[PDB]
Amino acid sequence: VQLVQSGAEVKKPGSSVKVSCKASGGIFNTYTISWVRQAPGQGLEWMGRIILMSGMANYAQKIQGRVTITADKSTSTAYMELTSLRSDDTAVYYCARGFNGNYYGWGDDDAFDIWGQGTLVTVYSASTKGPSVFPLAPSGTAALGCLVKDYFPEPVTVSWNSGALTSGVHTFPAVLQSSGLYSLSSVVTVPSSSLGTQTYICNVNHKPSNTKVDKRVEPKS
Amino acid sequence: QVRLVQSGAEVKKSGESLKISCKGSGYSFTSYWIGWVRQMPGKGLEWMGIIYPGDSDTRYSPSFQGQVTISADKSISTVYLQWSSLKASDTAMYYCARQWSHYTYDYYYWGQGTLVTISSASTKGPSVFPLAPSSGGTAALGCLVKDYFPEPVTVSWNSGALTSGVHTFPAVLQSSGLYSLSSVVTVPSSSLGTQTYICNVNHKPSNTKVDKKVEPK
Amino acid sequence: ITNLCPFGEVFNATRFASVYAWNRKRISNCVADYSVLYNSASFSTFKCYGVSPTKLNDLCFTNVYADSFVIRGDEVRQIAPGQTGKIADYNYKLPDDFTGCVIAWNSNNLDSKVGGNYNYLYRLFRKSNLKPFERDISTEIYQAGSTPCNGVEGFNCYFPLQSYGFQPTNGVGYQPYRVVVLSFELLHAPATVCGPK
Amino acid sequence: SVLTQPASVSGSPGQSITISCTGISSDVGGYNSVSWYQQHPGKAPKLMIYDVTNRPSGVSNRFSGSKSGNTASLTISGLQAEDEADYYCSSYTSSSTPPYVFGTGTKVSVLGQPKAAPSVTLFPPSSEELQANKATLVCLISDFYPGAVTVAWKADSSPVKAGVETTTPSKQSNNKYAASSYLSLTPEQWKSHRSYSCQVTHEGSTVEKTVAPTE
Amino acid sequence: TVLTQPPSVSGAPGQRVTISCTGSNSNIGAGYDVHWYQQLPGTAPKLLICGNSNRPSGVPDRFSGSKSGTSASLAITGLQAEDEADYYCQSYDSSLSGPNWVFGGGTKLTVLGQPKAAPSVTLFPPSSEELQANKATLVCLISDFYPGAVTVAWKADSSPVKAGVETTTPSKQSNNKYAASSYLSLTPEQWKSHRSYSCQVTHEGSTVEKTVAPTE
Ligand SMILES: *[C@@H]1O[C@H](CO)[C@@H](O)[C@H](O)[C@H]1NC(C)=O
Repeated sequence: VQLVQSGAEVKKPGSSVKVSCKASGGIFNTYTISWVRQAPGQGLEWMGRIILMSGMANYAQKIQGRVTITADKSTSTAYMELTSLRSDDTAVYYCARGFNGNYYGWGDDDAFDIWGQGTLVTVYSASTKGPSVFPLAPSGTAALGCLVKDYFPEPVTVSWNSGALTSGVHTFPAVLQSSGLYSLSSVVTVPSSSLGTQTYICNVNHKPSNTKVDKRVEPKS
Repeated sequence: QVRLVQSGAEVKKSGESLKISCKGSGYSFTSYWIGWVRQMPGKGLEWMGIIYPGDSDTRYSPSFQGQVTISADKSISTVYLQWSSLKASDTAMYYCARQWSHYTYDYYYWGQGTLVTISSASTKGPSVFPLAPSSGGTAALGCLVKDYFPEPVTVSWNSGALTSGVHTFPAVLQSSGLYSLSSVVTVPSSSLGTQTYICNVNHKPSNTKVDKKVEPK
Repeated sequence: ITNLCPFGEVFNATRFASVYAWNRKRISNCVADYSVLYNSASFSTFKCYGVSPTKLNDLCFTNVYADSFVIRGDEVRQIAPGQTGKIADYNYKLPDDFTGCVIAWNSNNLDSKVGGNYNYLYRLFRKSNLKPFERDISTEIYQAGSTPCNGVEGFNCYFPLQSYGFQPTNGVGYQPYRVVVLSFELLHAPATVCGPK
Repeated sequence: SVLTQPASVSGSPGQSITISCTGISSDVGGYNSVSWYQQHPGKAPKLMIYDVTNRPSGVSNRFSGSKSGNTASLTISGLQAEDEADYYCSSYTSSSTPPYVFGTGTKVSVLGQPKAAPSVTLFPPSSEELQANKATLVCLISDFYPGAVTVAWKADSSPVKAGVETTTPSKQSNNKYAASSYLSLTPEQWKSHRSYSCQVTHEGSTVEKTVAPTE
Repeated sequence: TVLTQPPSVSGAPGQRVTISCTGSNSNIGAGYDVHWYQQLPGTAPKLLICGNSNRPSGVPDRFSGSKSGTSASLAITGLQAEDEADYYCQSYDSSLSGPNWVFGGGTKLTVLGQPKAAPSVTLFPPSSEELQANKATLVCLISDFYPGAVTVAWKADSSPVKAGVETTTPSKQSNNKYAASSYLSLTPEQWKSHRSYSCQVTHEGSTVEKTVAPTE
């Protein structure tokens, strides 16, 4: 028993996407189809179920009015149409059939036994935004750094003193905010005695937005 | 397939304990009532009572309430019938039986039956009494062979010289546990005051021999 | 037989029974179109035992038994073999070897009213669990304590029936569901209920 | 409460007989059922009619059931030799104590030869027996076909019940049947009454012999 | 609605770990069956346990499930490399006006291929520059830890704050240990109105809390 889903989709925001899922084997033990979505590096979210024999569909509160689930009893295919797309709609969309080893048919205790391979839907905005850059001042050795805030898309590159400073530099992998923008931090460990005699500039480049910032990180007074 | 297998035939004496059994196969033993039915010799069917073995819940017929115990054993799929002190009147064939379905209540499934024979009396030789004739034609005279145990008896007439017209009836098993029996012979009426009629009763188990002469009234 | 099985009489009854006093409708000598049931977009639950919803229209039975009543949503799971809970224990018990289908649908819009609908009852207390298909309608005061009740309600002396109080704003597990259990009987006898040949 | 059937019925191969069954109560509040069973000698009863009219597979046609108010009825159409058995009426009422009741029973005879009326011989207690402080009235019944009789006793005119031992019929060598019935009394009971009476019923026909203490 | 799983669980080859699933009286507590799912790195979820404790064919003997009260639990004995995955518990929920199927947050299970490394934490308060731009971010930087699973809790004075927090999934450094970072967004007026703010980092049952204050 196979569940075969339609190919990956790249859509723009406010768009519509209709993903497919065909069964292969028989209805002889396939009664419900559920859709479950997973945003990259996230958990699973049940989206909806359709009862294959009757076409009655039940949707998650989260997507009520943005989703419809249909089925075609002849081709054993179920469909999932997601309207008015958003950035955080980017996810892998799985179809799955209900199962329970106690009864034949459908019930509340149905586990998803067979899964589709998955359909990744990417909601792509070709937009750009340049970073705001802020100094993370230090209080042996001292940590100081740059905060690179609210840029899109990836990547930004960071260097210290035009690349003259390599020792003890840690540029952290960026965070994807729920606003769809990225934020990044780069920290360097330097001698305390060099503070207020060595100037520390961090060089942020963001090619996508044609922005360069050279940010002077000085000890607070 | 549903089957009820009962324990073998029991032969007991008055006062003894008895536990007969009924083991069920082929179905969910704990999901159905089991019924016991009694059939005394030559008599009809009596519903004794039911047990639900998954629970040991029992309903007794008012008749059998307090004279028998019905019990269960989930684990071996067996249902029992229990006496403390058997009467002779407990002599019967016993059936366990089950409904057809959860919805059809008629006893469709039956055991094979277990025969329970309660013997009451010890070896006793019979008493013998003349059955005198009344008054061409025939007269009927005979011998009453009363109160003996066990079977059989041998009746002959005139030491076996007389056989035609002889009818020795099969013996009644009395409630007292003892046997009684009759033997009549049909003879001409022109013989009553001539031919002597003697019946020779022989009870081999007791080792008793009685000769009783049957004289006109 | 051209006779069509009177499923309408059961599923579309308008009045439905409390669980404790569940109705039974014998179904005999007709052709059953189970298609009418499994095609309906009403049934949130359709659990079949020893039988398959697909297989239904190709199957023959001696008789069919339709038991119907109303319960809470959370209790739908209890209308099944080998279950426990106030309903399976005290109200409606299926046997381990049950053959049939359990069909349930949400009836909030029918069986709920603002302020709560207190008509539908269930048995909260019993001295022992029901045997399968047993139906207890008695209202003997239940002795919870050590004092005899003598048919008087009071402390440790409870009326055995409780109201559901279905109100439309409840969560589903506390919304009313109508349930029909179809029992499929199979005796060594000619069948009277078959699917479309 | 108690279901009454006729003690026996009979017919010859090809004929139709009808066993009646009387005294069936019911409750609409619970489940009910009226069943017929057939029992061959030494064997468990077989269900012949369930749910008043319905018939199992493997059970021949010919057999049919019906009910009128409180009276159920079984009809064996086109009698065959294998039909010779005892037949029992049965009722279930879920809310009765007892729930299950079996009828009084009916012996069906399928006549393999012509019907033969019984000859009855009645013997008073011998004076020799009355000396031993006992009394037995012997009622011997022979040469009847088919092998089904009821024997009822009468003192003066009203029936006796206690001290009545009766054999079941047994086939003679000529293929007719013989039975006996004994009535135990005290010599006190015997001498006091006007007369005792042995009454034999065979095939709806009655034979009554009477013996008197004073002779 | 959500079921409550631990975010991270770890074990060495051959050991036994458990993953807990906590719900309410609308799900597990109501008596609804709990199902477990196993998701290996770049693959679809697999049914691991159905109906509390029953295993589908082709699922090793060493997996077992149990349910009790409002809680479920998955047990993996003698775990091996193949067991490193995300584990989801799942049941039904009857709280809302409609049917609701509900998953846990997931549990990352690390098969320990390397000795544990405790995290280094650096906390930066908002810069003056940012405060002048009428914004405020606290920066928490976490590095050199193994296994690569950490959880971060922000606090204002004593009180936890859940709003305006963004945290990275940890990622391997070149040294094979992991780095992660967490940001707390405030208004300058929020920042100013507490005595201090804390970044609290939990890793394998141990905790580092660094604290910054406006008035220093
Ligand atoms: C109940 O009524 C609905 C709508 O009128 C109909 O579709 C259905 O067939 C009826 N119920 C049955 C099973 O007859």
